[PDB]
Amino acid sequence: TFVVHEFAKELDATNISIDKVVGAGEFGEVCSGRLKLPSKKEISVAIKTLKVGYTEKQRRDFLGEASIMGQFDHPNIIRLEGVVTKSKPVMIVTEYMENGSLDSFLRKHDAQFTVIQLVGMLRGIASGMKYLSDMGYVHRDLAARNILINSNLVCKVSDFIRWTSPEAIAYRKFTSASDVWSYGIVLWEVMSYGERPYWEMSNQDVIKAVDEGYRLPPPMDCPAALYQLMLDCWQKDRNNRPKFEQIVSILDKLIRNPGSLKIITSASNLLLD
Repeated sequence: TFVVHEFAKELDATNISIDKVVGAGEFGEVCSGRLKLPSKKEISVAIKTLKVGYTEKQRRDFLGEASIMGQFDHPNIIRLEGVVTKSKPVMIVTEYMENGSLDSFLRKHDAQFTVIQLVGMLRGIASGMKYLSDMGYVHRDLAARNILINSNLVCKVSDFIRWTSPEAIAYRKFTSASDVWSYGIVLWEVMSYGERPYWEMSNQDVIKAVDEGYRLPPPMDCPAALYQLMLDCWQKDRNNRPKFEQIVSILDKLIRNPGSLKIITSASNLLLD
């Protein structure tokens, strides 16, 4: 069950080296480097720093991420290596993911992966979400931009209206079933190679169209089984959406029977139901 020092290792800064500054982040700089583990193994890591002259609120909000991430240990959830708090700048050190955010990565590779490669990505995301939901953690911001992808194309959940379920928009009813709605949107994003859900529709229209029963259309050459899975994730009644365990099983069956993916749906305009 989901509930800083309790869930995060205090790293010795002598074991951390920086070799690339990526850019600015919400609370400070973002870079990558190397971490020397206690066993002397050396690994690549992502490193995030807290800005000089931080406020106490900023420190709390920044480190709060580690207090959440550190509770999870799963191959499809970004791993927290630890934090540095006893020296400044304060740091969060996480799993290095060579290929960055999934949405941006897919946009660079439009139509260049096999369907089975895409399904593997999606199965990883679903497995990570099955564990988060098993822990009682509702992510609330599941989106391809918050999925990271490594050198072997393994996708992992990160970040601890377009993606939000209708009931969560209407009255802040956030549950694991609203995360399943979001997963359906991620499924569409992946099969669309990182197209923006609902493009640049007015937010009021995204809300109204979805409420009226309109859904994102099938991505080009989308397997029928995968578009149906999207529609299932987007059931108006949250009790009728699949659980994450069911999503993982559905995708595992498609991987086991790749021929099933050859059945292509029939089917920038939304489709009613």
